[PDB]
Amino acid sequence: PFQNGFEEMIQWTKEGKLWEFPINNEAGFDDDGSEFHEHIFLDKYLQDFPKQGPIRHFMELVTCGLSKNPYLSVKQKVEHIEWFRNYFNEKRVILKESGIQLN
Amino acid sequence: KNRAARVRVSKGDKPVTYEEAHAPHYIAHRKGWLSLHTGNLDGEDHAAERTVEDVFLRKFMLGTFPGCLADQLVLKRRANQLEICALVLRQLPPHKFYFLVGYSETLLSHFYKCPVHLHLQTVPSKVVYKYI
Amino acid sequence: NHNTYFALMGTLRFLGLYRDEHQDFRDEQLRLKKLRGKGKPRKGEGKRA
Amino acid sequence: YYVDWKMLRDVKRRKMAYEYADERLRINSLRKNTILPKDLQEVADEEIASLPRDSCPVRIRNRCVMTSRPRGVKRRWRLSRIVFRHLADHGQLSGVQRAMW
Amino acid sequence: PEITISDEPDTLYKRLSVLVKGHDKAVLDSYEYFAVLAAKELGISIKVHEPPRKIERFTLLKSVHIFKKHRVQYEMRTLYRCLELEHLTGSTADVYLEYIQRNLPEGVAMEVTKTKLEQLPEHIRKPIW
Amino acid sequence: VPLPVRMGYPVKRGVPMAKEGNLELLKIPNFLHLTPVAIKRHCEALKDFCTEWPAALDSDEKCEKHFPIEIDTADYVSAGPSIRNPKARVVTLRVKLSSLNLDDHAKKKLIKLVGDRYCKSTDVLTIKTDRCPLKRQNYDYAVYLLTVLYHESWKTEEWEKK
Amino acid sequence: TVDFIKKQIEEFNIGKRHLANMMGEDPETFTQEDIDRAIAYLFPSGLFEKRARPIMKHPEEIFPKQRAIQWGEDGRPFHFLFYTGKQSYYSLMHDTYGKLLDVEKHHNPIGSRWLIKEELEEMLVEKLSDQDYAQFIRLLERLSALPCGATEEDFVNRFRRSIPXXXXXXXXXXXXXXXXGMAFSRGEGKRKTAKAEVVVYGQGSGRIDVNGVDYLLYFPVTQDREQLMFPLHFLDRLGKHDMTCAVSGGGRSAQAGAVRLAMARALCSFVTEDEVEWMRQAGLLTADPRVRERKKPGQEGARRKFTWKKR
Amino acid sequence: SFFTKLTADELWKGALAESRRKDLNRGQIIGEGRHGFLWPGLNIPLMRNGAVQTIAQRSKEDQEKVEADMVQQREEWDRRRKMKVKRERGWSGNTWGGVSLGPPDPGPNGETY
RNA sequence: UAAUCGAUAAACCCCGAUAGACCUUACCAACCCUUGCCAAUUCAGCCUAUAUACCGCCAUCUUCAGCAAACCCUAAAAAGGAACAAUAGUAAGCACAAUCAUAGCACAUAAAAACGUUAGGUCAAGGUGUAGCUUAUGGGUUGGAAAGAAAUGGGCUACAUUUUCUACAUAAGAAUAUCCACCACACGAAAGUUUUUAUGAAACUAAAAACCAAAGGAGGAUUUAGCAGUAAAUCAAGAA
Ligand SMILES: [Mg+2]
Ligand SMILES: [Mg+2]
Ligand SMILES: [Mg+2]
Ligand SMILES: [Mg+2]
Ligand SMILES: [Mg+2]
Ligand SMILES: [Mg+2]
Ligand SMILES: [Mg+2]
Ligand SMILES: [Mg+2]
Ligand SMILES: [Mg+2]
Ligand SMILES: [Mg+2]
Ligand SMILES: [Mg+2]
Ligand SMILES: [Mg+2]
Ligand SMILES: [Mg+2]
Ligand SMILES: [Mg+2]
Ligand SMILES: [Mg+2]
Ligand SMILES: [Mg+2]
Ligand SMILES: [Mg+2]
Ligand SMILES: [Mg+2]
Ligand SMILES: [Mg+2]
Ligand SMILES: [Mg+2]
Ligand SMILES: [Mg+2]
Ligand SMILES: [Mg+2]
Ligand SMILES: [Mg+2]
Ligand SMILES: [Mg+2]
Ligand SMILES: [Mg+2]
Ligand SMILES: [Mg+2]
Ligand SMILES: [Mg+2]
Ligand SMILES: [Mg+2]
Ligand SMILES: [Mg+2]
Ligand SMILES: [Mg+2]
Ligand SMILES: [Mg+2]
Ligand SMILES: [Mg+2]
Ligand SMILES: [Mg+2]
Repeated sequence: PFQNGFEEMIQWTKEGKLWEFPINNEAGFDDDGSEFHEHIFLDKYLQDFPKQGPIRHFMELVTCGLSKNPYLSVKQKVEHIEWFRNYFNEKRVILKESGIQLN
Repeated sequence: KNRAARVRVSKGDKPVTYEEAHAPHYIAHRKGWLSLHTGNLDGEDHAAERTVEDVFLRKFMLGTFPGCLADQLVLKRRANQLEICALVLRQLPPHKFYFLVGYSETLLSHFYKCPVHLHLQTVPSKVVYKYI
Repeated sequence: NHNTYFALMGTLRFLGLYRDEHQDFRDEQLRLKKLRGKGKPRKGEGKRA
Repeated sequence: YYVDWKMLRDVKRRKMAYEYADERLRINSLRKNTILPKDLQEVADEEIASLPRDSCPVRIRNRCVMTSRPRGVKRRWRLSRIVFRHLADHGQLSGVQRAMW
Repeated sequence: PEITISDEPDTLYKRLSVLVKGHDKAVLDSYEYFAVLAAKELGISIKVHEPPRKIERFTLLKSVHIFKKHRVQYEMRTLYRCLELEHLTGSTADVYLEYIQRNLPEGVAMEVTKTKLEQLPEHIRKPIW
Repeated sequence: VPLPVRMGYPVKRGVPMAKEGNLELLKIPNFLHLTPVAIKRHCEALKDFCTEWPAALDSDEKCEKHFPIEIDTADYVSAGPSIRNPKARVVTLRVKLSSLNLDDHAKKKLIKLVGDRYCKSTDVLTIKTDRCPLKRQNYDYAVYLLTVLYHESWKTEEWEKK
Repeated sequence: TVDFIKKQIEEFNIGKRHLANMMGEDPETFTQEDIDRAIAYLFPSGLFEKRARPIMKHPEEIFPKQRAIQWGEDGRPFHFLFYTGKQSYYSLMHDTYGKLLDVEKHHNPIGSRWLIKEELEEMLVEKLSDQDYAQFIRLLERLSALPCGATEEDFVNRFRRSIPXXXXXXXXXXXXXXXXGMAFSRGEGKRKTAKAEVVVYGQGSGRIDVNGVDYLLYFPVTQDREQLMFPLHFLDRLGKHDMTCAVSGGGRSAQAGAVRLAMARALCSFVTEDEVEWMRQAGLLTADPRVRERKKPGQEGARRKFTWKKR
Repeated sequence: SFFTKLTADELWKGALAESRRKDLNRGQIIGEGRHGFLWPGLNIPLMRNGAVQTIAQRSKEDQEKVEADMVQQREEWDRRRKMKVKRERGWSGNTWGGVSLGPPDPGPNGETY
């Protein structure tokens, strides 16, 4: 049984139904244990790409975009890039045909 | 002629709750707010949710507790828990009252995924502010 | 989700707990409309006859 | 039951629009770029034109969630003026008072 | 009650700025009283002030169908109190704020800003590259 | 509750309604649990948790001479099922340049480098950080920026001589 | 209803103790002043109408007075004027007239007013009519009209009240600065979105500085400089005084006017007690109540309406 | 559509149209249901010879019977509303002349006729 | 037009819309689906007919002072019911008034403003009584609509010197409808043609430049608004 209201709240909180105090709004969200350099610095994923092409212009833009993006995990940011690798690599034809040789 | 949330003058015999006797322009002057939550303050989020939520708890309490509800139902939100106060008329035999207390708290808590606290204040007859 | 609220309170009506005055009004009225001899036609029957 | 058929339609357009969000985003990125070749952009053009257009964002219409009314909704409460007023005037809406000044 | 002491050099706060938003001025008055009375007992050395009130008004039509000559207008007022505390320890802040927040009334919100004291980062102290 | 209390707007009888079944006293948030006696007791129970403030720090001069950097960090509480508030991420650095080990060349290069985030009147270099989902992360990155700016301000290069 | 008053006063005192012991004060010196603070802190209602805010008060201030039992248990009424339906009134009347008669056989602007109608209604615990009130007061004039005895004067004193009247522009004592050892006065005017503060130094070169620049440059509109000139040209001090000025909000005329008010306020330390009433009658020290009027919805300009159509 | 529905009273105002009323509050007990559950605090007393009855479901036929009971209840009420026409005639039919109005009211003084 | 509805004396006419490219959408054109959202139901679903069946929200008299139970009187009562040196009226209630808000007064404005009236408005906010539809008056996909002979309501910008331009904040410099063959210029292009850009899957939409510079030279009968920080002029913000 509950001996007091304080008892009540206490059991709620151990249980996880009440909130922790004082509040930190990031409680319960660990964000994968990632750190800032695993968000901001995107060199890792640009290693496979033509280094002097307009492709670099574009993907440096996407880089900057995803570097500034709070609403995404690392795994999603990655997925975007890999989707672009897959995309550009799927069309070799159009790369060759536009007046630039692309790898 | 404003018909908003108002109760018309009868032959003068009609019983009226303090709330239903105080017209919309009176909110925050004499009458208070039936609900309380953070959501409508300047910098705040998710006001809408607490509104849907509130509405559904009005209908829910009116339906779970038939014929025994006295005055409109007073919701408070405090630090993720709901405190639902009700003025309830005495009709039911007390067993049934506690059955429905447990029933409500549990059911709601698992619906809104946050802990609910319920309070029944029992009253012999509807309070009469005017006429009668 | 509207289906959630609607269906949940619906079952909770027949489990005897919830009480819907609106659907009860609906009900009683529908009963009194079928009673006088106008109901809702068995699908496919109404027109061609 | 959602209150109207119009609502069903728009519920579905919300679910669609959440579904394809990233296809849209990704494809449109190339499409909106002056740095890329035009050749890429034409094909990509055909590509966003390809994906179901009930899944496009602008095809979404905020409604009053209770009452379904397509216009008159106040963004913050996702409510029609009539419903909003109705609530606020029993006092069921917190912190809203009839304004004098 | 269980207290533990860990060796690590607890965080200092130069200024702890606590804003309470509200609707009713009364609630914020009594809450000020409570906060100041809690702080006076915990030796916290605090000040309080009243920032300018915000009033947001907007307009709806007065009828269901058509009289656009006729409108209703609604308000929401947002009233402020700020408790500004000086020279707090880490734990001091954690407890005091815990006591504050736990007792926060239902009509009000609270916005905390801490300004934390850190000497210098390690790679900058006096190395140069 | 022992205390007789009448609230409500009166009828022309002149009687503010009684304390029983009074809806509008049931609306009022009550500070009852918070009656000053209770506070005194509470705070004496909390005294055990609170830890002492260092003596010398009484004056801002000593703070600055000892601790140069302020890290501004905000946190919000609003009632509802989610404790998620987006606004919390944001971190600020205030750092006084005069407290820094800078070369003449290094200082001037850092000013031009940083731009608006430097206040030339108050010497307060500010850094706001947003970009990352978690507060700790923004802290790390703001520290990173500080570090970097200092390391880069001392490095002379060709175009500098141009 | 008297049993209610007994009960209520008892419970009021019991709840009084109960209040003191929780609020932690000596139950003895507890006042209404303390009662208020107490409830106000316990049940904090933001509400505009102040009667609908929580109250614990002595039932006598809470409840209306009652008309006592008017007849014995035999049915027989106590007062002989009972059948008049207003005994309370006509008793005052009988007595008043009696006083008058005795005065006639015997005889051979302090801020004092007669009661309002509401105050006689409170004094007799009786609803009244205007005519009735008027009749009575008329009678009291008849009373004052004759030689005034001792009990005669006491009698009319019952129905006497006294009212305050206060007119002076509040005079700030000057302030002598420590730096030059010199006296200054600092005024604050406020007009129409624009506040100004003006420090006036008693020994001037005629220098007048505004927000850190000269007044000619800050008011290129001549009209404004005239407005500024008004108080000083009034008090003939034009060269004598040296003013520093800080003004913010609104547009130029509003600013010049705010400075007018602030200056004319800071000029009443260095003026004579007599010139003050002049500056009042010149209207220098009185604020301008005039401000913008809010547009009204369904209209144009708060006054201007959408063009109205007869057809 | 649960959101769309309303309170009973409102529905009867907007049914009746005064600018006869039957009540649905009559006959239904708490926990009463068509899916036929017996809830420990409502349908059934909280305890039997043995304590703390569990959550139980009646038969098909027990429910057919309780439903028959509510049906016959409604029939009973309708008959009771129709039987409500009875009168004593004063002179002729709808003429109120000569109709007994019933003894006058007791005055203030306790005087009774 | 193959192609919505509603409002339409005062009390319609930038009105429901604080808002239609697709969507919204109710419309027309073709195609398609029949326990066809839900836990269960000879059941769903209907922007189909009733606003002269209604609840809701309002308009209107109206910044008008009255409405109304409970009684009492009138050589009878359909109804009426006051005179203050008073002649039959008393009465709690709801209105007005009073207090609240516009951060202190005061005034001003805001709000409020019953009972009824106009069978005033709205079954397209939603909900309902009565009626109808049920392999369709239901539900989906794809396109398509919103053209001007006019006639009129309200706005915007003008018709210029109290003006126009540039600088600029409120002392400046130039332009200035007639010379005359200007290499046209004075006001006035919000309109169009062209090019961009914003949004968007889709420009038919908005903005900006370049061009072009038209009617207009202060307006018939008749009319609208405003009593002070108002009218008039000027600028900025928000709702969606
Ligand atoms: Mg009106
Ligand atoms: Mg849209
Ligand atoms: Mg104007
Ligand atoms: Mg007959
Ligand atoms: Mg029509
Ligand atoms: Mg019509
Ligand atoms: Mg009309
Ligand atoms: Mg108009
Ligand atoms: Mg369309
Ligand atoms: Mg249809
Ligand atoms: Mg018709
Ligand atoms: Mg009508
Ligand atoms: Mg109606
Ligand atoms: Mg009157
Ligand atoms: Mg009469
Ligand atoms: Mg006031
Ligand atoms: Mg007034
Ligand atoms: Mg008005
Ligand atoms: Mg009034
Ligand atoms: Mg009609
Ligand atoms: Mg008409
Ligand atoms: Mg309908
Ligand atoms: Mg129906
Ligand atoms: Mg179809
Ligand atoms: Mg279509
Ligand atoms: Mg014309
Ligand atoms: Mg004009
Ligand atoms: Mg000039
Ligand atoms: Mg143009
Ligand atoms: Mg031209
Ligand atoms: Mg011309
Ligand atoms: Mg005329
Ligand atoms: Mg918006």
